[PDB]
Amino acid sequence: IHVVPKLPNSKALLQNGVPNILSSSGFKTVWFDYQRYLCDKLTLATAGQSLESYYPFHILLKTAGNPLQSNIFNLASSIHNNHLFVENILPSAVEHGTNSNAVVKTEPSRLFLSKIKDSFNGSDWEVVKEEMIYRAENEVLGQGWLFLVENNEKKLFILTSNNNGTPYYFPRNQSFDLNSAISIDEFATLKQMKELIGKSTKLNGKVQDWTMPIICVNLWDHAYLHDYGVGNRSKYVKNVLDNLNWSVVNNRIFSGISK
Amino acid sequence: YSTRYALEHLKEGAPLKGLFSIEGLQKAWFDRVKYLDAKLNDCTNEAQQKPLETLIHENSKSASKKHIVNYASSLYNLKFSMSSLQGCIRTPPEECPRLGPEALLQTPDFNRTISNEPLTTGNERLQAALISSFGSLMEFRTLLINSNLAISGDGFTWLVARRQLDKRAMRNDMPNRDIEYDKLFILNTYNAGTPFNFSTSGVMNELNNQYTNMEKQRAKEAGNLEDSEMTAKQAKTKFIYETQQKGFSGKEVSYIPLLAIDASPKTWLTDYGVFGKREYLERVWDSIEWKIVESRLPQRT
Amino acid sequence: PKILVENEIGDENYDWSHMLQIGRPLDGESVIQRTMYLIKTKQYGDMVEAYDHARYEFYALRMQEETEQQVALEEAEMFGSLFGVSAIEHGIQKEQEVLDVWEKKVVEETELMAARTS
Amino acid sequence: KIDQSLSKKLPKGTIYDPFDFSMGRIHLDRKYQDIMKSGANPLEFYARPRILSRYVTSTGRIQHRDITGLSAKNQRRLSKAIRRCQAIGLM
Amino acid sequence: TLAELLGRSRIAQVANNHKPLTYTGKKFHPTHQIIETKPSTLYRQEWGLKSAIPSKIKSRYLVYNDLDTLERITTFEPRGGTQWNRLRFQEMGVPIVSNIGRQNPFFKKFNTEIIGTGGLSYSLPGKLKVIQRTVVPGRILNLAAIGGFVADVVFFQSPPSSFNSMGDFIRMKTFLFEILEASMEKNGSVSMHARLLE
Amino acid sequence: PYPNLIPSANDKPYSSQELFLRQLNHSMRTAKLGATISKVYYPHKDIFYPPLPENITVESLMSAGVHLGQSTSLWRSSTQSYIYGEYKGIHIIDLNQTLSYLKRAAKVVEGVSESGGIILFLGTRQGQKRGLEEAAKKTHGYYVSTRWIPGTLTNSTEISGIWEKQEIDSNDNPTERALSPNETSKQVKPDLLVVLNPTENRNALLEAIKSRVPTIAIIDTDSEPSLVTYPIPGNDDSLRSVNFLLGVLARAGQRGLQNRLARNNEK
Repeated sequence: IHVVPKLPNSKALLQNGVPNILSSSGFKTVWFDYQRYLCDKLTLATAGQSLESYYPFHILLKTAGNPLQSNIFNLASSIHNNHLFVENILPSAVEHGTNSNAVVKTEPSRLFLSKIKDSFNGSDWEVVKEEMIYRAENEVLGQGWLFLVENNEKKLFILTSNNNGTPYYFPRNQSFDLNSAISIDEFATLKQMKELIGKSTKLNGKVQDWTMPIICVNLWDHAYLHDYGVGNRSKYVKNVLDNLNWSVVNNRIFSGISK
Repeated sequence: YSTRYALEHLKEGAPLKGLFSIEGLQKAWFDRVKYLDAKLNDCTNEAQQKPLETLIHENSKSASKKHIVNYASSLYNLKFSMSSLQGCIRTPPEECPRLGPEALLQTPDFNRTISNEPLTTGNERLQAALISSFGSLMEFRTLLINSNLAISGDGFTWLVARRQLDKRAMRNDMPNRDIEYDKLFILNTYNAGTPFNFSTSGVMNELNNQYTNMEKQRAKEAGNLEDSEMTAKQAKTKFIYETQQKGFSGKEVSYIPLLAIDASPKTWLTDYGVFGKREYLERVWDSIEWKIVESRLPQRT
Repeated sequence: PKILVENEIGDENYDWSHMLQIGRPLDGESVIQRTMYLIKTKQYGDMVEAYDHARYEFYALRMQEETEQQVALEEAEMFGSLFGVSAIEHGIQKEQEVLDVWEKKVVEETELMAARTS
Repeated sequence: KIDQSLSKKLPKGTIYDPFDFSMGRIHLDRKYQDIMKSGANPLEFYARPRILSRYVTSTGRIQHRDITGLSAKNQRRLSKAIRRCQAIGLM
Repeated sequence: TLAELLGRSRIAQVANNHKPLTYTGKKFHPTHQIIETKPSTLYRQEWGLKSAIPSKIKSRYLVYNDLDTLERITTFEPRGGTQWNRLRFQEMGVPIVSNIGRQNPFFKKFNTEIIGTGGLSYSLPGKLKVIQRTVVPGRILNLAAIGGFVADVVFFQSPPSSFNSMGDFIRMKTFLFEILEASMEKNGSVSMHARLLE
Repeated sequence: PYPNLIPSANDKPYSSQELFLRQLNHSMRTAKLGATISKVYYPHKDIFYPPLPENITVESLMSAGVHLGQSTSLWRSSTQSYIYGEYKGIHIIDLNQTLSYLKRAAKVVEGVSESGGIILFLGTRQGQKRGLEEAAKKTHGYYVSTRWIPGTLTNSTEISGIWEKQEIDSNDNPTERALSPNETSKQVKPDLLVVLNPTENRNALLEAIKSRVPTIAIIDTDSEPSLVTYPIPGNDDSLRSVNFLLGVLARAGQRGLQNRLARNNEK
């Protein structure tokens, strides 16, 4: 079986919560119910199936082809996306010093400053904050998430993650709204993708795209409809985008070397 | 922005017959319409007079209507879905517990007693139609809730008749030709729903031949030279020898909406805890105002 | 596919009034362990009747799963999803691969007989 | 056009497999290629020279229990019926 | 209890069956249950059988009849792969009339005869994926094996040139077929019809 | 830990020599904390984190396959006392006894290890090359994975005098002192020869009996429960089983090794 991961100092969250973002409530209809519902739904799908011994994130990637497994895959990605989402929306206050952390949160990290500068052509990250809201509002018709995404092109770009798309596997990002007719130009990208992947896995290799996601903002009903409301979908994104613990984002960029 | 897109049975400040909480319908309809009809006005003014169908049927995929189409389809479906209801006779629900294992309880109905039925609502002929078009209303009842359970985002399960009385009737000038269905089928509409047929070639060849007719011009210098469709020779058949046909027979794909059901968190999350979709649909099937569907039922050959 | 490999059988106390359990996947084995309640608790009567009651219980879970399976794709298919190979694709590639061998093989067999008989 | 010994023709009813579509498979099959056998007193057919005509090498010869493969009793009674039929005019 | 433990053993969850591992007989329904193993166990060379499966086996799916036998070996064929055919039935998306489903969709003390779809289908017969199905490609036998299931090829007009084009490689060639439909004869055999698009 | 690294540069597209290090950081750090598979056995386990002798249970054995026996056609009748019944033509072992047998077995190793014991785990079926090596890794014992050179124990001062001997202290610290020709030229007898596939290693079992050396093995429904000091009913075939049993003995050994390396600290 899998185990919904305990949140840092959920002790507060149980009745308290993430300053500004949410008090208790929220995660009650997300981490402590929604997450479990599908975490179990997967654990129930994984039953009797190798897909389980491995973390669902591994499965998320594994369940790429054989679309007949998408059911499990979509849920799987949601499982993965949500924790990434919680991490972004994680208060993750620092400990020690006894006295409650003075939240000297390192804002856009030094590296992040340059990352966006190149990502959006000499533009400010905070500028992107609302640009992001613009994109999300005009890249979703129902459920989904928001996702800053670093690429092998070190353009730390942002992807139009939808419902529960794969923030990594380009062939399954779920960006084009097949429901909403798309301009022939997006179809050009579709044509490319048909060809691009058609030959990548052609030698047993799903496009090895290191499209690593960075900042996740759930756009599922639970994300906004649960509490903030309907027209507040964007408004909910507002406070979230207003402040994001950077400790995680600081460690979401291949910034240094190792072995 | 007038309550034209509404029926009094859907009342403001009304906990939709328990099914929805006092503000449940606000958060699944009234407050939803707020932003919804707002964007509709932002999109255009024909909304004041022309129904959503107009803008929608105005264009399969307008480069501009893109966003407009979404707002249009949503409210249209809301109407088709909310209208066929009548309020299940149960008190406002509690937080369906850690279901999943707690769910799948009783018997996901498969051959175990049907409840609110066309028969129970004196919709006898349609009751037979449903048996004849879905194994048996039991087998029909089975798929409905399940299909909606399948949804993982904002989507709507639908029941139709896909009338195929005969090709050529509008040019034959048959205004009194109340569409005459041949069978009854189920289809779903997510984010923004369209008849169905995965609009196979509805948008396929139209975007497809687009890039491919260009393929020859795309090679601006000449045309990739002798080497022709090649990897796309059999692939141009993507629709040419296939989806062109997959467009259903010979260009006559049309569906007849009768019973439709939303599968958006907003509709169930409200009172049906975090996963009561099934209980939501349970109350739903037990809240279907059939008469409207029999009223929504065209005659058959 | 069934998970015959038994995991720490110790932590497996399972409430079997329902034909589903966390960890244990869906299988005919679940149906069997289910009929036991209906014959132990005696919710139903004899073994034959008991099993059937759960047999229809199983079918439902399987019926819903079948729709769920298609929904993933259909929906994902209608939501920015590209697929490198499908069930039909393995069904053709591997098959066409095999044809490589057979075609070459008959190149010797049929022909060798012409010389073997001419 | 092609020779028989090289082309399986699984009936549609069956389940064809990628290997199944191979020569190996053909060879494999070859390798692994009766009211009396059912349980009727084979002797009772002491006359009916028609039934006994079956398990016969077509040379007035009965078969070793490598072909007939009938039950010891069934085969011995079948053999006795054949021998008795020789006495009973017909066959 | 020792037995209680065994009564729930995965080994016993799998029923016994001594049906030949070659079964030259025409095959319609599967003969044994495939044993799935996580890649981990495969490297650990563990399969849960009485004896470890030889490294020569590199599949993750095998079928076993005898945990172990006099020959001091386990009788297993690593060619258990029905996982593909049935899944392809889902890849084909077509329902079975299943005679008449009185009350229960499959209807029927013991349902030995007319078992039903036979776990080949658990979906509502009617759905809109039908949109003219999805012309699934099949290998024309002359009959056409579609997704491991032979379906009699039908066409508006007989196209000899199409057969001549593939010559003797008619089965080697795969043509998309708008499956007309399939049915499960009480002997658990699926009979279907193809749509040669030629 | 990457000396051969040329951080691409500025415009250079992510160097595919270090792109991987990003996935490495993407692992040990973020990895997959969102959803984590739990309550699941992994072939990785047992050989590394094994049950302490007292923590064992019938279910743990049944899970690890320490029960399935040989066929009801190859049974050395010499174990109607350790057999629990027949199933699917297999003789299931009375694990209740297996537990008592494993309990005692483990005890011998710990006690032996607490006495400078020279354990030499022996196994030859394929796969044990690691489980065994790692087993002796913990108890500072010795191991043999291939076939047992017939004569190792009895004909020692011939088969095994080429190999060298190290003077170890009570904390197993190489004394780093010279061992005289004759001194290093004699017999290094094992004080507890564990066997993991008795069925086909008798040459060692018989030799040890005639070498006055205690043995500990994993008898099956075929091996003879007599050629060994402490028979442990189990399943010789599958390696998860053997690795479970070996594991238990291994940790029993480790605890003793620990307790022994602790008395030395007192002074």
